[PDB]
Amino acid sequence: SVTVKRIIDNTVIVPKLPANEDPVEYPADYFRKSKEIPLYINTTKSLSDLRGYVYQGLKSGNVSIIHVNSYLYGALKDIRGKLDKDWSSFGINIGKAGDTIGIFDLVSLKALDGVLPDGVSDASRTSADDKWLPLYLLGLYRVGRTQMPEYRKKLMDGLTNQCKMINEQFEPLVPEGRDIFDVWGNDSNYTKIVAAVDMFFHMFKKHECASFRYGTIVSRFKDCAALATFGHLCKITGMSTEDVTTWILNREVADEMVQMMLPGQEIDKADSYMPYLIDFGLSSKSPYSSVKNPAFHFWGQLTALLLRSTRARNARQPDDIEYTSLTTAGLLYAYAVGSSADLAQQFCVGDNKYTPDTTNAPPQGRDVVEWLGWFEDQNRKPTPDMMQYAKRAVMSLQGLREKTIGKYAKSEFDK
Amino acid sequence: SVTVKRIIDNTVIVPKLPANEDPVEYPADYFRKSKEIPLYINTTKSLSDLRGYVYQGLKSGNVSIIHVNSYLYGALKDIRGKLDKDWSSFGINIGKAGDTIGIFDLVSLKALDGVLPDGVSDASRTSADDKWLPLYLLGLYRVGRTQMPEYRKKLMDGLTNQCKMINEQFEPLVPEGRDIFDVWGNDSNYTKIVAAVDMFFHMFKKHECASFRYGTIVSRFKDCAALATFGHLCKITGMSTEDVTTWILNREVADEMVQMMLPGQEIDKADSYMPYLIDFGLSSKSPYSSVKNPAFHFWGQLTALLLRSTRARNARQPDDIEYTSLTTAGLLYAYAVGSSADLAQQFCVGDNKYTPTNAPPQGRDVVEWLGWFEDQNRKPTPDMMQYAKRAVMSLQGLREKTIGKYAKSEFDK
Amino acid sequence: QPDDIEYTSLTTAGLLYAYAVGSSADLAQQFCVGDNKYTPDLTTNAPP
Repeated sequence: SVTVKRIIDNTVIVPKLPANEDPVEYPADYFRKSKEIPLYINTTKSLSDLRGYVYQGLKSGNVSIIHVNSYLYGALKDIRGKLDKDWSSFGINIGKAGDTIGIFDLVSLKALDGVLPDGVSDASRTSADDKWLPLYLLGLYRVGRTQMPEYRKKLMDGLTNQCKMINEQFEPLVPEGRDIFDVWGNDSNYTKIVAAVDMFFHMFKKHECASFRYGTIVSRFKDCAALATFGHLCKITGMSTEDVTTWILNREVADEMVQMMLPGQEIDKADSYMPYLIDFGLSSKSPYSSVKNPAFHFWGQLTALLLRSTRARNARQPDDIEYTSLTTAGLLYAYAVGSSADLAQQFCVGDNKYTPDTTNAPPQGRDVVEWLGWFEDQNRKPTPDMMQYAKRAVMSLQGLREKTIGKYAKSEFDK
Repeated sequence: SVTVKRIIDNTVIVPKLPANEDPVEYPADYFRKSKEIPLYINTTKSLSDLRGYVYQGLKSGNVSIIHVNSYLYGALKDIRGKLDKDWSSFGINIGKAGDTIGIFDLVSLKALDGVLPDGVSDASRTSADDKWLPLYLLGLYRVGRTQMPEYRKKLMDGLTNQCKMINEQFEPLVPEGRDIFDVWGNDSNYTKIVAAVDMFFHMFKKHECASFRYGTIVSRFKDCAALATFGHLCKITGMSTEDVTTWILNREVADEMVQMMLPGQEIDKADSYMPYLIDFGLSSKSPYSSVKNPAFHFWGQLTALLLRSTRARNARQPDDIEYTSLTTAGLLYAYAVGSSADLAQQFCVGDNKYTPTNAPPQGRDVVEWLGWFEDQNRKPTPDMMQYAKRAVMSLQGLREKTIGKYAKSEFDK
Repeated sequence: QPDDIEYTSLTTAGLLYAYAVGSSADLAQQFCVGDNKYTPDLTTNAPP
């Protein structure tokens, strides 16, 4: 496929397309250059004054992100954390034996010197600090991650969660639409703070202030949707990771799987930095995102949907992928899973069932080789029975949004 | 077919139709004439006064493009640019080793004479230079490239991104209708500035000020849609560029492909001047546009649509092309792709599967499918028609003069 | 639609022309990798 020639005059043409770099960056290949994650907390002046600063700035206005970062660092300086065993990730050792480490046992440094109001603000606020205020500041990130009218349904939960022995009220009053607090999303240090909180309370689940997670939790495995869909597919098919891996039937999905399964990334590790590669600034292009795993994402989510997944209903449909081939492959996989029920006796009273007791018929189990041979014998085209199965699977799905794989599947198999 | 004669009296008639000039202009044949791109910045006096100039001009319905160009030049003095390797394009050497080159290392010159207001304007605004003002000025360019109520859905991008670490808000006067900032597109120097910024930050993605892309990115590969559709077709079929090339079945599509694939244009190079041939004034008629490649555009987008493409739904339908022949070719191609699934085992546990009348061929080879089409007396089968039917039916709200509307009207009846 | 012309005759002629063009697609391989399509090959009533 090197030389292509126009035949009418016997000339050579060179087909070529614009380049696309934007390469993925692995978390492991980041600590190989630097050994620390810099968290720049600019103004470390007066913890009590920052409380009033942020309180008055949030009540309608433009509250500085530097102020809230300094306040969060000051208020979340609880060095509470008895280590159960050892804690090490990507070579960086953050804990041994029974250490009493804290949330900010990650690198901290000092930036700039610029501040706004100068000095002691309003000594109007009382303690009540580490009780709710940080929870609010961190939940605004979770509220900022969206854009549809879910924001006013997700900010209600927030105000209801700050009543844990506190019971206060609200603060700002202007709609979202990415204008007010959404600037915090693009701040490296703010996202670093949220990721540190989430990781710390992921280790110390039984800690009093683990409630702070319900708002920072959207940071864990951020831009790692493809990995979550792989796990979801394993759960939905009930097959092992190795069998599901063997059921990949398209070259590009195999490429994306190999890319996601790079061996030295600690993706299966319990408490690692990997889930926060984006917010900690470890990577600029997530290798586990759905944007970098389009074929795999589409294939897996479609297969899951054919197996009655409720998450797949609203999954986005990527662009620039082999729709026809991916859909036929997923159809074969889903039909194989949905025709070969597991079904085996588990308990008995001394009375067990042993299972050793027409032509165009689907293979016995869930083996890739037999089903591939059966598809070969089926002129490489889906049978009426699998097509009717897909129809039964997609029909009676109400209210599907546009550009989702659910609408795609219903339009494809329900006519 | 040289001589044609009326047979009733044996006289010679010479059929001829009006000419069509507008030949394509390649980026290479621009550096074949000149070796530089001149960026004319007329006035070079007072950066702070330009700051106040642009603010006061923006709060009202009047502001000179020359003033905003000069302000952009002054405020975008980012000479920050540690070169990783070398940077050379179309013979022009723009960087070697580890040089710290800048944005305007694309030649600058000084223009004419006229300026508007008096020296010191309003000294009200300060330190608003390298934070947001250029971002706003540059995003207004992408906002002007439109005519339907997409602009008021596109200005949200501006106010929402100019509030990021800056936090500003409203400022325009009249909504749209080709009146306010949509004129800036017609200034050669402004478009040159936008293209230079986009190219610079396409090289230096990890730069402090990469956000400036949110308005100039619409300049990259401007009027190069046909290349994008070729790439999209490769992505949708999963085929190589060579196989997709081999599936071209019409003379005019082959001509347009040959024209688009001219070898010395650096179209596949990472950081070239080619993607900005229009805004840099390298070409006045892009050889990679869809208007100059109508047949190819129609064929590729139609095939993509039959292959479940979501963007192809809204592709414009060109005029003055062989609709019927192109449609038969696209139908054959899409039917080949959609009936012959890839499907091959990728992983194993030491246990692999070896895979070796008037029925569709086995694979995706052009020769076999053409032979099968010959065996079908060159007309699409009922099964191919039903495939197209299933593909086009259940298509919602498609606008007029798009290839989606054409395909649904053609195959759903 | 002009007036004072042979609507029936002109329409039958145009129908024949358009049907000929639209039923006989051009369709011929243009590029290859050394592998071209050889076109060798209803004899009674059937469109040419």
